[PDB]
Amino acid sequence: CTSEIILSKDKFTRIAILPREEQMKALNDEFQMYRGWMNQRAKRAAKVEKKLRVKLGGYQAIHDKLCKKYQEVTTEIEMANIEKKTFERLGEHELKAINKR
Amino acid sequence: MSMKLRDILPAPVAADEAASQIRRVSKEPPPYGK
Amino acid sequence: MSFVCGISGELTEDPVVSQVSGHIFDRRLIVKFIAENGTDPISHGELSEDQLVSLKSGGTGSAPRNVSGTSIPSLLKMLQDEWDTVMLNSFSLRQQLQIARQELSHSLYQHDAACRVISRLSKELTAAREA
Amino acid sequence: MSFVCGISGELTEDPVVSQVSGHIFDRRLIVKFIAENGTDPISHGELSEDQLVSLKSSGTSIPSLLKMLQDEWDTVMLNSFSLRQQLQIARQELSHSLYQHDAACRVISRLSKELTAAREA
Amino acid sequence: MSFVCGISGELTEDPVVSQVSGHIFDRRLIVKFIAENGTDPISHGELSEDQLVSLKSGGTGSAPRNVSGTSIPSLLKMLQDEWDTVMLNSFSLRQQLQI
Amino acid sequence: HEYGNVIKKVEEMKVRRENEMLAL
Amino acid sequence: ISQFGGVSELANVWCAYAEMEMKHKRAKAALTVMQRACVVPKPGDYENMQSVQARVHRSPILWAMYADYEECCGTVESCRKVYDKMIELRVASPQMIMNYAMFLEENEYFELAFQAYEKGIALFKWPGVFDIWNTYLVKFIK
Amino acid sequence: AKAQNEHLLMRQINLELMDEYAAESYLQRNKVMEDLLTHAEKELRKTKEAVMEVHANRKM
Amino acid sequence: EQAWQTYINFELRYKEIDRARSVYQRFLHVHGINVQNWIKYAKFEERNGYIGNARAAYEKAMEYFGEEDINETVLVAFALFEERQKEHERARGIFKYGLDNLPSNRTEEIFKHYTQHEKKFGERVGIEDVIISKRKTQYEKMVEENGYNYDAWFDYLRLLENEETDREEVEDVYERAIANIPPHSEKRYWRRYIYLWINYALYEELVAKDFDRARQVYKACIDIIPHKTFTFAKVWIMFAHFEIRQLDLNAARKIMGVAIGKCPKDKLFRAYIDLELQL
Ligand SMILES: O=P(O)(O)O[C@H]1[C@H](OP(=O)(O)O)[C@@H](OP(=O)(O)O)[C@H](OP(=O)(O)O)[C@@H](OP(=O)(O)O)[C@H]1OP(=O)(O)O
Repeated sequence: CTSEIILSKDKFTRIAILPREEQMKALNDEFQMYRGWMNQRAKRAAKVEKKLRVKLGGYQAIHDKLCKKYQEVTTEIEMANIEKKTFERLGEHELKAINKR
Repeated sequence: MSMKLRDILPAPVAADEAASQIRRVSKEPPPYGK
Repeated sequence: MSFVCGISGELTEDPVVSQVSGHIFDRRLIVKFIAENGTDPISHGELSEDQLVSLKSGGTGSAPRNVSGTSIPSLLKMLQDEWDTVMLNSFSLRQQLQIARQELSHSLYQHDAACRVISRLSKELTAAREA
Repeated sequence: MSFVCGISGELTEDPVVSQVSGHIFDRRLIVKFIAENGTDPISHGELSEDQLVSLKSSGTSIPSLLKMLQDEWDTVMLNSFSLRQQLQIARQELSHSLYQHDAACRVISRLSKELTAAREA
Repeated sequence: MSFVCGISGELTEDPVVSQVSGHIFDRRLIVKFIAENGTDPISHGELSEDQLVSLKSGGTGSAPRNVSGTSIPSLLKMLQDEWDTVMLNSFSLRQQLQI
Repeated sequence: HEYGNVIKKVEEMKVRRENEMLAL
Repeated sequence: ISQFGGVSELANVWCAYAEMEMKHKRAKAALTVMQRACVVPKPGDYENMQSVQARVHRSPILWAMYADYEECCGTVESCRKVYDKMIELRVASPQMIMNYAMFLEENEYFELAFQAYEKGIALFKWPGVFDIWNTYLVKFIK
Repeated sequence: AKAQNEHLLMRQINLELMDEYAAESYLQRNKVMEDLLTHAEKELRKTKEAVMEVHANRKM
Repeated sequence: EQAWQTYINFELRYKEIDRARSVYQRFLHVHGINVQNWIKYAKFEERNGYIGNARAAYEKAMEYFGEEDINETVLVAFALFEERQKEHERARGIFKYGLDNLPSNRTEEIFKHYTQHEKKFGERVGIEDVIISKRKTQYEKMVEENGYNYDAWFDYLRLLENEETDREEVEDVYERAIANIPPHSEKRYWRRYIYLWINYALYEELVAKDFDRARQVYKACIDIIPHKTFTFAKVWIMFAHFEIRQLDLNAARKIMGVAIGKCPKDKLFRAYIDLELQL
């Protein structure tokens, strides 16, 4: 019944008893009602969202800056730790070279 | 810990700003060279 | 280091975890606590120095920490938390619907009420029209 | 084996049963149900997370799995909407039925009082 | 508390540590690693699933939603764009290793 | 389950209220 | 608004204002003057809180005049507000505590009359309370 | 159209909760992220000196 | 402590209130154990109008001394503070929380101040409720002080009967009364005691209307009186007439004939004769 019953001609009817073109008009208006309900929500959502974007945008910009800084530092740590381990190993090789020369 | 008086008591209804919300030169020289 | 000791409350530089506690301690704290009391401060289970392992980070292969806030695990996590909310919401709606749908089926007297009105009014008419 | 959660009706990867009713649940839902409602969900008796008995125990394409999620999420939300729509229709049928009942009581009240007059005509 | 897995670099809700390394892992990842290789992923010491000590302390808190993450389809959209960047990263690694 | 960090809001509110306040 | 030598001089002016309004039958204005006279200053209401106008609300003469008009022209509930505020501020003398209880008793609010006596006893220290206790204990028994 | 009605409803509930707590949680997120940056810069500075110390021991 | 006071007084004489506040907050780190230092601080915050700090000071006092080892002096001071700030529903709350969580060998201060607060700022149904609970506690104390203070029982029993309190509790307190058997074989000491038994039977017959239980009361009188050394004709006459009620003269005759049998006494004969005349 909740699928079979739709309003048409300003009255509740069975769907199957209507003329085909009247079924199309009924289903069009039924669909247009749901599209109304969506748009009534979407406008309310966008209103709150637009407030959040400006309310939070400063905190987000700070986090973006910190991510870039943290990536730079950690890649510097990586390259510096590579340099540490080669020069430590190279320092041993130079010590052997001292005794040789 | 025990169930606090913080939790058991009603919130104070006589809240007021001053009651419970009002809680607690020199010169410089010019720079180098200038 | 990023590890915070459970007992001293400080950000430690000597992180050690004990197998019985599943909890994080300073080395300098837990060894003397074992020496003076032999006991896990948290669970009050026994302790011995072989039950202790010291944490490390930044070894070879250790992946870079993701800091971008988004991640596949965290998105799948919150998609799961949405799903649990919608099912428990839908379950209480389904329960509410069953209660309402149950009682309105039991309340289907209205045709039998109509026969009683017919019976009462016809009696009334024969009792009104006898003089 | 296949096990069906009493809350969701879905196949569950972690079937658990409550001693207070003997109905199987997904652990994660019933823990959240307990943590929100306290009762057993089916028998309405008092329940607690320690009263839960655990039962015994492929991938295709990520663009496909993401589309299976999309279509499956739309089905879950479609169901939730139809429940809210059906619940208001049930309440509208119910409130109408009570009005018919209360109007019938007024008619039966009215007629039964009028029927007293026939004894003093 | 807050922890990050040595394998994935993400936060973990199930932090665990091997007895043969200082490094900490998300349990299901290290178990899957052990199930293939039988070894610590970083120290290469031989490792078994019972040599794992579990931190019962509370795992890392949830990452806050983006405002675009407030709707289920936009989470799936975000998950799709996230996933593509993860695969391009994994593909970039095998190129970099060849070079 | 999502905003469980509100425990940290009240804790930092509590810690803040320990400023200009008593022992223990 | 002007200066005076002391509180009692000013309080007589407030009374003289309400007095003439009452004789001219502007009873609601007379009460309004007394309300406006008796309102306790907030800590910022005056240039200093020890000025004569900032202290005049503690004069018992002023509250006596106000409460008497409420008995004559107000509601029972409004009189309790005046007397209760007069008790709150320490203003009420033992005699006018007994007037308060007499008023409630006369209006048959016997149980509130005992609360009036009861806070009379809370304010005053012996021998000041002695006639409050005398009237209380005989009335309770009666 | 029914499915989108519920997505928008859940979006509203999310946005309204987000309006209560996003400002706090983002502030808390930054306070954790700041600590990582300073601690990473501590590690960066500490390792730089150690590389420099190796140059010292080599020259000496 | 006397040193810190002079530093507080020093700062207050220059009207340096925030300085004097900081001394208190250090003072309680040292001499915090003395509750009066904690109350003095909250009086200071109150008297300078920092009523939100005064409230927090009392709440921290409760926290400091421990909400299991609850301290009456904080509760009374805190409750009287909220009373004086017109937070009367909080003031009542603090008193009731005190009585709910402390043993009644303490709480006498909480009670007397609660039956001050309620006796002004409460209302009749509340005022009488707290005074009854005070009196019950007061009788219960002076009973524990002596037991043989029969006038404490006769009041306590009358109070519980007058307030229509539940049968099980009125019946229980009678059993505690009855255990105070006089330590003497001399009738003089029983003459006052014996009305505990008589009133218990009268309560059981008139108020509880449980005649089988009332019979057990009367029976237990006769098992307690010595009879050989002395007797009360009172109990035998009452127990006989209790069996004339319920229409059991065949029991009343048995009761009254055993009275003649164990202990011929003139009022027992007179009363039995009079009964047989009326029959
Ligand atoms: O036994 P009797 O010589 O006839 O005297 C009795 C008897 O007095 P004693 O037993 O104390 O000597 C009663 O006492 P109980 O047997 O009831 O304990 C007493 O009653 P009270 O103890 O209540 O005074 C009563 O006096 P009354 O007539 O006022 O009831 C009085 O009886 P007679 O006055 O008739 O002798």
